[PDB]
Amino acid sequence: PCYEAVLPKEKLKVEHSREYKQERTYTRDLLGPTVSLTQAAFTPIPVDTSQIVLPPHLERIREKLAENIHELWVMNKIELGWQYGPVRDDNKRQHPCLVEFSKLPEQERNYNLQMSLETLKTLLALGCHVGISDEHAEDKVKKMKLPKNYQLTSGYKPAPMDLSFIKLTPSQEAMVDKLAENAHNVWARDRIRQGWTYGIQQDVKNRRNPRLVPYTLLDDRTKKSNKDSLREAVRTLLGYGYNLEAPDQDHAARAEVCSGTGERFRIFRAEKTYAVKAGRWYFEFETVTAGDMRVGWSRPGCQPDQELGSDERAFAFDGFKAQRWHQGNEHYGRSWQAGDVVGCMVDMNEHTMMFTLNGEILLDDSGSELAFKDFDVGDGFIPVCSLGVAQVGRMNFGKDVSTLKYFTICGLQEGYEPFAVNTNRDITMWLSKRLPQFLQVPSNHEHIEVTRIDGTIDSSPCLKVTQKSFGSQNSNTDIMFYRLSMPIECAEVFSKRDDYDFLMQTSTYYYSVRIFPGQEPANVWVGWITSDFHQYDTGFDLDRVRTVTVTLGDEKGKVHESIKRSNCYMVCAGESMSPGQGRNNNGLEIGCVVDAASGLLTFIANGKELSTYYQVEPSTKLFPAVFAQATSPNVFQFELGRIKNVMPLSAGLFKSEHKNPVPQCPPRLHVQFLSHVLWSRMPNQFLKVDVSRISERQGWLVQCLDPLQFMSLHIPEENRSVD
Amino acid sequence: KGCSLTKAQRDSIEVCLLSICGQLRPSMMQHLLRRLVFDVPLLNEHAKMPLKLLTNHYERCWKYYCLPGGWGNFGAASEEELHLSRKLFWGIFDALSQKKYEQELFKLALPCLSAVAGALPPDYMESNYVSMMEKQSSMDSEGNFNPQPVDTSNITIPEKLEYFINKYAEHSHDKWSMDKLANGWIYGEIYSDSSKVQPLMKPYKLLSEKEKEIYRWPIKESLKTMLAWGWRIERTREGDSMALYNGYSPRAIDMSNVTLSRDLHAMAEMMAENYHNIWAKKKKMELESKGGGNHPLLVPYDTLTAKEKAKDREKAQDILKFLQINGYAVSRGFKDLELDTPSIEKRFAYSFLQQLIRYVDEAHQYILEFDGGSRGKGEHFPYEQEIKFFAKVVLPLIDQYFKNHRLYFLSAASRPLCSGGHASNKEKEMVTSLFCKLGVLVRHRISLFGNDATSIVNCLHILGQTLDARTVMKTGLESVKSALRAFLDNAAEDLEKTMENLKQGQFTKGVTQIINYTTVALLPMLSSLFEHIGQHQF
Ligand SMILES: Nc1ncnc2c1ncn2[C@@H]1O[C@H](COP(=O)(O)OP(=O)(O)OP(=O)(O)O)[C@@H](O)[C@H]1O
Repeated sequence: PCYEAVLPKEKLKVEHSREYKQERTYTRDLLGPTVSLTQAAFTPIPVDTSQIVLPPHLERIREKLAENIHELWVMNKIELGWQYGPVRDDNKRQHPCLVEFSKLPEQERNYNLQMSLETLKTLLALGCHVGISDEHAEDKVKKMKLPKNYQLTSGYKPAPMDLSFIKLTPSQEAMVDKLAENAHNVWARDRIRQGWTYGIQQDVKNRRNPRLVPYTLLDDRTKKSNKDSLREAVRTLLGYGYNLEAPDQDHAARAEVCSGTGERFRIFRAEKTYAVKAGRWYFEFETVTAGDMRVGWSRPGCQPDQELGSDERAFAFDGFKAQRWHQGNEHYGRSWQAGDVVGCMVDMNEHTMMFTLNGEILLDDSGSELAFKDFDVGDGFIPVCSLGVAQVGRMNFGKDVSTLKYFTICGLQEGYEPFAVNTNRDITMWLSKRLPQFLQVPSNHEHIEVTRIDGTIDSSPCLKVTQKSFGSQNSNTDIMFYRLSMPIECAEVFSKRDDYDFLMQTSTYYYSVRIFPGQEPANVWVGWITSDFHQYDTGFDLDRVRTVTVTLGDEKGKVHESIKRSNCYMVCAGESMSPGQGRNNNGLEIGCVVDAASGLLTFIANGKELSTYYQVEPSTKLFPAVFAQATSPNVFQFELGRIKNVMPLSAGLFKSEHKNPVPQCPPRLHVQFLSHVLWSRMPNQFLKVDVSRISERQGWLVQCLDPLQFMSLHIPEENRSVD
Repeated sequence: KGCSLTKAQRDSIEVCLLSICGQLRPSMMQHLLRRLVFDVPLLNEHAKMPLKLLTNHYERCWKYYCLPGGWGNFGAASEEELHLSRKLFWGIFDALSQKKYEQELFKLALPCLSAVAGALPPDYMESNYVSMMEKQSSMDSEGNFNPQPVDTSNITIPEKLEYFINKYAEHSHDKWSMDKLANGWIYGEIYSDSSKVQPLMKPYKLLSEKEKEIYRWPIKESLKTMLAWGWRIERTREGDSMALYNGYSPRAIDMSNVTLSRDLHAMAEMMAENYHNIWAKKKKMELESKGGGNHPLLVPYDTLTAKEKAKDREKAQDILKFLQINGYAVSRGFKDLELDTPSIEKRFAYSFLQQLIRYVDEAHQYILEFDGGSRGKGEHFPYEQEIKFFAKVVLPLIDQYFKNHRLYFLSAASRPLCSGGHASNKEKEMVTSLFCKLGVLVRHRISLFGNDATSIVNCLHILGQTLDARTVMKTGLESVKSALRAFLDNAAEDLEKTMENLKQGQFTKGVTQIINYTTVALLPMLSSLFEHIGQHQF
C-alpha cells in the first residue's frame, strides 16, 4: 500500500503538485529553486577497507581485543538479565553465545573475529592513524572485578579495565558516530543481499523492516544502544594504549549549489506595463528565511536567466554579502536575518534609490545615505526580486496601506507612495519559466550565428550554423539544441531519372545534415523531435530520451499490438560513420527520410542505410532537429536537397508547394535553439481546492466546485498554446 | 639594461616603462616576471627600476593575488606566478640580507618587500612542481641569448611511433604534393625547376628515397621532442581502422577547421619554442661562420612577435592536429605524486614567520654579545650591518606585513574571511612567542637603539593589537606559556617600579635614563597590553 512508503517522522498529506495556490497576494509565499531530494532513496554507501593493510600491533591485538569485547557484550546481556543454555532459540531464554571460544558456535566465533578485524581496519580506513602510547600500556593488564555470582558459572573472570579511566574528545565522539553508522551500513548491505527492503512495519515473510533507514533517521534507543556498545569497545581500545590522532575537520562547503533541475535562482518582477516614468514610490520585501536574496528595481529589459545586479539593467541589494548590486558588487548595509523586512524607496526625479531594513535606513561604506548616486530614467523601473536555493520571501506592493510594516515609521513623512497606492486590480506577477522553450536565434547572440545560403541550380538551399564566439576566451563548451520551425505532419490514418508519377504520388520527405570536417561527430545528433521535447541537459545521450510503451490487449488479455511513444528520434553521427573516411575526406552526410503515409523514420548515411529505424504514430508533429556540441567554428549545416524518388522537405512543410519537386527554403523556415530566457505570467486567479482527511474510515478528500476559464491562443506551426 | 644611455635617457625610459606597466595588464606582465625574478635578486644599480616597478604592480593588483576568486573581470592567480613570486620574495630578502647596508637601496626595497609579502597569501601552498632546465640559460648572461635545445637524439622511438611516422609521412607527402600541384609543379619524368615539372607528384609508396630522411627528421625529432619531456601518447581505434580497410590521385582534405584545447595549445607553444631554439641555434652557428651581421630575428621566443611566430606555431601544431585526427591521443607526461594542503610547512606564513624567528633569535644572540659590547669600547662587531638590517627592514617589514594581513592572523577559521584566510593555532602560538622575545629584545636597550627605538616601540604596539591570546590558553606549548608568563613578570616588575616611584615622588643620571626609557617604550607597550586584555577580557 502507498501508506507504507511514508518516512517515519513525516506526516502523509495531499498537497498541491505545484508551488503556488490561491491565496492573498501579500501573503503569497514565493519559492526559489528547491534542493534535490536525492536522499529520499536510501542507498548505503560505506567506505571500502579491504585495500589497506593493518599494522603488526593490530594483528597481534585483534584476538585479545575480540575476546574482551565479546565478553563485553555478554556482560551487557547478563546485566539485562540474560540466561545461557544449550539450545539456540533466544525466544526460549537460552542461547549458546555466552560461552567461550572452543565451546561457542564457531560461526559466531569467526564472525566476532572478522568484525573485530573490520572494526580496527575501518579505524585506519576512516582517515585516522593509531599508535601505541608505550609498550607498558599493553604489558600492564589489570582486572577490576564484577560479581561472579551475578555472572554465570563460567570460570573466566569477565570484567576488564572498566568504563571510566579514559577521556572523551569531541573528535572521538564524532568518530564513533560515523563508525556506528558504517556498521549499520554494513548491516544494510547484508540485508540487501538477503533481499530485504524498507517497510513501515517489520515483516519477515515480506522482507520488510522499518530499521533499514539512514543513521540520523533511526530509532533513538537502538542507535544509542549500539552506540554505547561500540565506543565501549573504543573504551577498551584506548585502554590498551593505542593512541589515535584525529584528522582535522576538513573545510568543505557545498554552498547549496545542487538544486532542483538546472536553475539556481528564480527572479520575480512585476509586469512591464507598470514601470514608473517619474514620481516617488515605495515597495517592501519580507524575508521569511535568510538567504542569497536580491531585491531592487529592474528595467523592462531584464533577462530572467542573468543574475540580478550583474548588468546595468538591474539595481539590487544582497543581504549576506551586505552588497549593493549594479554592474558589479560594492559593499552596502548589513546582513538580514529570518523575519527581516526591507523597504525599497526609489525617487525618479533626483535619481536616488534608498533601502530601509526593519525601519532603519542603511548606510554604505561612504557617508552617502543613499545607495545608487544617479542614473538615467530610460524606459522605467519595476520592482524585482531574486530568490536563491531553498529561499522563500513575500512581496508587498502596498495594495493596502496598513499592510506595510514599516511604511508609517519610514517612507510616509518623506512622502514616498506605495507602488499600489492607486490601483484597483492586483499587479500581475512575472517569473522565470523553469521549462526551456525553443525560440529564433537572435542576431546579437554572441555564441550562435546562422547563415542562410541560397541554393543555386547545382546547389541545394542550405542553412549553416556556425559559432563565431568559438576559438576565444570565456566561451562555453556545452551542447546546444537546434531545430527548424516548420514541422512535418504524418498521415491521419495509416494505410495498411526520378519517376514523375512516383514523385507526385509519394509522401516521403528528405533533408540532409553536413557534419563539417574538424567537428566531432559523436558530439552531433541528427534526427526528428516532437513539440513535447523540453529537456535540456549538459550531457545528452540516446539513453535519456523519454519513452513509454503502451501495450493494448484484448478481452482475454493478450497484447494484440504495442505502441511506442517518444518525443525524440535521432541517431548519433560518431557511431554513424563506423568505417571512417566519412569525415576526413568530406564532411559527414546524414540523411533523414520520413514517410508521412507509413510512418517510418529511416536514416541514410553516405549511401548506406543505417539499421536504426523508428515507428511513429499517425498524426504526429515532427521537427528536423540537430543536437551538437561545439568543437569547431563551423559546426553543421542544414541541406534541403532530395535524393532519388523522394519528395523534398518543402513540399511536406508548405502546403502551397505540395507538388513542387524543386526544393525550396522560404523565409518562414528558420533555425530555432533551446533557450532558458523567457517569462511566465502568474494567473491572478487559481482554482480553490480544499483538502482534508475526513476520517480513517473515509480518507483524504479533495473537491473543487467553482469553474475558472482562460483564453488560450494556439500557435499552429509551433503546436504550442499561450495565454 | 643597456649602458650607453645617459642618466636623463635612463630616467625617461624608467618613467615610460612605469607608466605603461601601471595601467598594463598583469596577464601581460607575467611574461616579464620570469626575467625579473632572475635579474632583481642580483641587486645591482640597474635593479632600482625593477624594484619600484614590482612594488607598483603588486600594489595595483593586490586583490587579484589575495582574493581567492579575485575580480570577476580580472580573474585570479594561476599559482605559477605565485610560485615565481614566492621564489622572488625569498631571493630578494636573502640576498638583501647578505648585501651590505646602503640606505637608499634599503629604503627602496622595503616597500617592495612589503608589497610582495602583502600580495602573497600567507597560507599559500607551493606547487610540488619545480621547473627543469628553464629559459634562464636561454636568456643567459653571455650574449643575452642562447638557443640551447634538448638532446633529442638520445631518445628512441617505439614501434607504434614508427607506424605513426609511416602514416604521417604518407600524409605529409599528400600535403607537399597538392601544394605544388596547385602551385604549378606537375608530374613528369624530366626534372626541370624552371619548367614547373617534377617526377615528384607520384604516390608515396613509389616515390624516391629522398623524402624519408627529410620527412622523418621533422617527425622523428618532433617525437623524440615528446619523449625528452616524456608526454605519454595513446591511440584510438580508428587508426587501426584505416589500415584494415585500406602519378597519385589528388584529393584535397581540409586542414584548419580542427580546433585545440588550451593545455595542448600551450603544449604546441612550448614544442614550438623548442623549434625556435634549434632554428636560432643554427642561424647563430652560421652567424659566427659569417663573423657578423646580427640578424633581427635573434630576439628570444618570448620577445618574438605574433606575425613572425605565426608561420612557425601553425606548422608546430599541425602535427598534433593530424595526431588526433588520424586517431592518436597525447596526454601529460608527469603526474604529481602528492600535494599536502593540511601541511604546515608549505604555508608561506610558516616559512616566513620561523625565518623571522631565526633572524630575531640571532639578533637576541647579538644583543647578548652587546650586553658586554655596549659595555666595551666600540660597537664594531660582525653584526653592525646585521642589526641595521633589522632596524630598517625586518621590524618595519613585520609592521607592513601585519597591516596587510590583519584579519588572516585573527581568523582562526572563526568566521571572518569566509572564502579563506585562516591562520593556524600553532602559527598563532609562535606569533605570541615572537611577540614575547621581541619584548625581551627591546626591554632596557632603548638608549642603545639609535633613534629606532621609537620605531620598534610602535611596531610592537600595533603588533600588540594584531596579537590574539585566546589560542595560547586553549592550546599552547609549555615554553610559549612560560614566555607569556615571563612577559607578565616583566610587566609586573615594571608596574611595581612605577608604583614605587609614585610612592616616593609621583609629580613630574640613572633615574633620568630609566624614566626616559619608561616614557619612550613602557607606556605605549603597557597601554597596548592592557587595552588588549581589557577589550578581550583576558
Ligand atoms: N554474532 C552474533 N552473536 C549473537 N547474536 C547475534 C549475532 N549476530 C546476530 N545476532 C542476533 O541476530 C540479530 C540480527 O540483528 P540484525 O542487526 O541483523 O537485524 P534485525 O533487525 O534483528 O533483522 P531483520 O532485518 O531481518 O529484521 C541480532 O539482533 C542478535 O539478536
